[PDB]
Amino acid sequence: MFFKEIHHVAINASNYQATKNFYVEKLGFEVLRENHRPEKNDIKLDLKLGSQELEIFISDQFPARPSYPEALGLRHLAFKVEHIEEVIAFLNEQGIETEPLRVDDFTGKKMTFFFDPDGLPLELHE
Amino acid sequence: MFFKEIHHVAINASNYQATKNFYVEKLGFEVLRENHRPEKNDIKLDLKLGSQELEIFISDQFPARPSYPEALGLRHLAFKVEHIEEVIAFLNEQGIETEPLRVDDFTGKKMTFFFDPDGLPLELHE
Repeated sequence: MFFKEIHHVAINASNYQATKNFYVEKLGFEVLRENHRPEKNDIKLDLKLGSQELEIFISDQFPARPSYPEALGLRHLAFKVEHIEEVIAFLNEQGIETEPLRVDDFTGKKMTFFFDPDGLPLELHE
Repeated sequence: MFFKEIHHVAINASNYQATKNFYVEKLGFEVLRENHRPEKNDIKLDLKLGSQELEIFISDQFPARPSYPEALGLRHLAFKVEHIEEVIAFLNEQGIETEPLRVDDFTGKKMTFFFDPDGLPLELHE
């Protein structure tokens, strides 16, 4: 059982104000810590919602997330929701677009995607 | 509280046997589902450990994970451990190399990284 528990997921983002507007203001993560790493040269923003932790490294040095084809490594992060329509409505009201609703090919449960300011796919799944 | 709970994290991997050897056999994830998507053309492997779910898309179409610099998007996945030395020993015994142990710059807790077969950074953090 060494690998049963996630400490955090880390994300690379391009712009500080975009990151606060999206993750903190809209998604409702709270700031745990914020520190500027002069050497690196970035901002490290740790965010908490519930027992979940999200670590965001912010820098204009990162090129675009590969697509068509996507690259090896982490692809997307999915959130479990109780009733997907209300979450979609909430996001749309905040100016966050969502893909049309569909069902999972192998499970039959509702799902869709929205995207962070740098185009990171974020899934909603019932 | 819409975004408080992770349904899963998705990973792109290059090789099927490498993926089973690493995630299932060594890390101890169990197979939840496995399906071949002819259209796509990949294998979708869903894995479960505890309440955690990991979705792995396996295909030789994905190019290398960007580094130097890393790209925008998901960067790494971190596991919470109780006593890091034993987890490191376990990994090393399974032929999985770990970076030298250090402490987190802002928290003082022990951490290190190991890497999946395609070079995805995976963190251990106390």
